[PDB]
Amino acid sequence: NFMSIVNCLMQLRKVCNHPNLFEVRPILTSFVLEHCVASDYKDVERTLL
Amino acid sequence: IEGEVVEIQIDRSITGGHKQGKLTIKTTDMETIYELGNKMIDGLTKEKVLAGDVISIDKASGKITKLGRSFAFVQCPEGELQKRKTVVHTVSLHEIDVINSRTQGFLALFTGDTGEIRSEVR
Amino acid sequence: EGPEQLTSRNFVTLYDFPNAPPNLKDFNTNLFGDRWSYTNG
Amino acid sequence: KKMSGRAILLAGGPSTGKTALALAISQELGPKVPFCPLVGSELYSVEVKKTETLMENFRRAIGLRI
Amino acid sequence: LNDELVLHNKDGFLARQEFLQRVGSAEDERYKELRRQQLAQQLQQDSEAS
Amino acid sequence: IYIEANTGAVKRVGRSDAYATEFDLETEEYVPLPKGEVHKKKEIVQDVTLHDLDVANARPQGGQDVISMMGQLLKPKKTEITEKLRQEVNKVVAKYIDQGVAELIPGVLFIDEVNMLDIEIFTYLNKALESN
Amino acid sequence: KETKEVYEGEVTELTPEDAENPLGGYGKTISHVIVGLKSAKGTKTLRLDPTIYESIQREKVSIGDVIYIEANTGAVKRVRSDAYATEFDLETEEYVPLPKGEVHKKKEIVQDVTLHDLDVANARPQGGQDV
Amino acid sequence: KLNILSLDKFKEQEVWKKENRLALQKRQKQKFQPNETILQFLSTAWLMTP
Amino acid sequence: RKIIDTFAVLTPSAVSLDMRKLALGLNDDSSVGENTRLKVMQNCFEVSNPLHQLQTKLTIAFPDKSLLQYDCGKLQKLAILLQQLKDNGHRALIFTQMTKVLDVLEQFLNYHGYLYMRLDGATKIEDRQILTERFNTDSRITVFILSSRSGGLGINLTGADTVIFYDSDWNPAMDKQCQDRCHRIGQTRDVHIYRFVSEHTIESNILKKANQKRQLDNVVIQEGDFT
Ligand SMILES: Nc1ncnc2c1ncn2[C@@H]1O[C@H](COP(=O)(O)OP(=O)(O)O)[C@@H](O)[C@H]1O
Ligand SMILES: [Mg+2]
Ligand SMILES: [Mg+2]
Repeated sequence: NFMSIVNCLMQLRKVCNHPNLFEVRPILTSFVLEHCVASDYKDVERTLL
Repeated sequence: IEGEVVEIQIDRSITGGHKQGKLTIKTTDMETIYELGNKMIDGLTKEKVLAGDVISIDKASGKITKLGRSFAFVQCPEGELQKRKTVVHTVSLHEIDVINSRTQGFLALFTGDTGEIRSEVR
Repeated sequence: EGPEQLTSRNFVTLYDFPNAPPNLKDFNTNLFGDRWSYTNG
Repeated sequence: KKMSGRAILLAGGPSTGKTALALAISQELGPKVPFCPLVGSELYSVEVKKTETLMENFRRAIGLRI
Repeated sequence: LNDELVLHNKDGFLARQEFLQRVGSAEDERYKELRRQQLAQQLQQDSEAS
Repeated sequence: IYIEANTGAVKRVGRSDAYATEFDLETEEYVPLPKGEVHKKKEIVQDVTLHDLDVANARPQGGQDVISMMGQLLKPKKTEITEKLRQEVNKVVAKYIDQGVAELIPGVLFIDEVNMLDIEIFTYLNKALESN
Repeated sequence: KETKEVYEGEVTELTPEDAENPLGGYGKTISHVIVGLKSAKGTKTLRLDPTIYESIQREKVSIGDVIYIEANTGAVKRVRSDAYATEFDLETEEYVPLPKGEVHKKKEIVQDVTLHDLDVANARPQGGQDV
Repeated sequence: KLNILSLDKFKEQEVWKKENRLALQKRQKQKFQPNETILQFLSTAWLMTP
Repeated sequence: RKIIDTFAVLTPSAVSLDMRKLALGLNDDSSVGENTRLKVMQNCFEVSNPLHQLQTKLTIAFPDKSLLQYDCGKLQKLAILLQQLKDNGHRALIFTQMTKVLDVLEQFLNYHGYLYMRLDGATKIEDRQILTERFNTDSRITVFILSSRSGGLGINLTGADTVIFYDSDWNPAMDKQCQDRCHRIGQTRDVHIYRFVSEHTIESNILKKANQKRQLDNVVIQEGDFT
């Protein structure tokens, strides 16, 4: 659309503060893939035994 | 904080869950009293601390260090009651690699039982 | 001043002792036991 | 990001830049794209078969941004 | 400092922002489609009822 | 303290600064109260590899629970992964990318000194190259 | 190879010694504990630092059965006795005879270990219910 | 006279605020009372020789 | 403990719940006995764990604390200057243009154990007046951080002898108004003014503009007592 003063403004922000105003160093933690496969075969196992 | 123990008062409440402690510790120039919380008392009681002892205390770790009994062969500690110092921990890169491989991998630092650490760890 | 083998003191609080020195009381209890204490008389 | 399983090899005498070429390819691709380097001797593991290790590296080669 | 800067910008910081905004647009479009289909179902049911 | 809802990870940040006068030589460190509301939500774009989320359910690295610790200690050696796990991983990843939540970036596998490979590995690589 | 000083024998009596409190207070203050020990041909009473009291308390020392204490490190080890063995009708508590000779004892203990034993003991774990 | 008195009351209420915040800071929470009316044991170590 | 605290960093890239519990067969539905599962979990909970700290360190990692000072170019110089100034018994007023900077300073100031206070446009008028009155007296409070607009106009701060310009604001009129909030009448000591400008950056160019307009007034105002 148009953007010409925001460049200078956020450049000023980066020169002034530096490592913030977008993101910080985060607290690292594992991904939480959650679909799993145990419940898929639990019914089959219970039927089998 | 290093010095020679001058006094120690300790109060145990029988069938009670909390204890009240206080000690008086001096150097050749300073002499000050402190009162202790909960873990300080047990930390001081596992290694018997008496009034003729020289003691050094690390605030961060709360580690007891006995430098000797002055009387009842070590000169009295001098200078300020507290001091600062620097300690260097040196370790091999292989040891850092082993530590983060598995939760039990620390034991492998001595038993030597570690198998095929995954590449992403390195 | 470095004589003897050091000195330490002990005390009981507060100003009351229900039955003898309480430490010595429990020492006497564990000398023979609760049932043994009951049957001692 | 269309093809799959394309296989090229670069052949030449020693001290001709093959490993240098591979490293340059990896560096030009960028840190976003995963790049798994390996030598032929790594596939001879102890607790798993060689084919399983090769398939493990194959799975390690591609990435997913979520 | 040219080469490491070029590499890290090839990774880039705004690229993550563009990815996040793409995901946002995707799920917003999915929500809009769900809204439109539910409204169409309600309208057809209402017309059938009357 | 600092609890994470997604993984259940718990970490005690430390004693609050309010009780900063309880022992003259108190060993415990003190931390000011955290700012903002107690519940916060964040969006992250963390990358992964297919082998990572394959070994995620192939063998766990759980965390602070004693039961999980002993379960992950029960088996200390890696093992061959069945193709069924790979197929389930592929299905889950396909569902994720279809839902407009993730994207796939193929990579490169570099093998220096291929002459060290034997005939069996060459045959298996020949078979595995004709995959999807 | 190392030496140890031991006071081992049959307890004759044990008693705290009340004394004036070092600081301002209203209550009994124990400054010493008197323990009497009798063994074959020997007898001796000793005054000891009262702080060792818990060592008796944890050891369930009782009176007149057994005792065996180290000299410098403090603490007490409870090693009943043949003097009261036949006194009871039946009891599941072991009895040891009167220790021989003077209560005070000098003991020199020497042992040999190969370095491989030290390495294997350092590497291998020990304990009870730990994971 | 009234306005000078008002300035004096401003001074007295600011010193009131100062003493109030001093008392609030010094009040603290040193009131655990981990003693009660029960049997308590006291151990002290000292070396007296007069 | 110290080594395992310092050198344990890495965490798993992906984890799958309902798999740790399923590994031991202890879940809501399993082939093991309903009550047999209870005995073993009770026993395990009674069992102590000496490796717990390693488990905590290998599951969630915090991104240190000191690096906040490290990761900004201006913050290191600010910390050095503040330490030098405090060791000589001085007080300072910091000025800035963005509110989001203020809290960035605050967690920095709390990191160094400094006594400080703030004044911006979101403070109640009475609170503002009592804050400036308290800062005028007293000496333990070391630094006063003010927004360049709410506090940049007429204000009677005298206690501080140093002014810090964390960022520049275009025209120099506001800069001169800000820098004269300390040395006006009652300043009995020399007022030192520092301005933080990053080399080879856009900021310098902006600063350049300001200085010209400054000397502009120096060749405009010539009034006073006419001859
Ligand atoms: N075009 C080149 N420019 C600069 N250095 C090169 C070039 N080609 C090869 N080299 C150098 O030759 C060496 C051998 O390269 P490498 O590919 O690692 O082994 P080889 O060429 O024997 O396979 C490398 O250290 C590399 O720096
Ligand atoms: Mg080569
Ligand atoms: Mg004015």
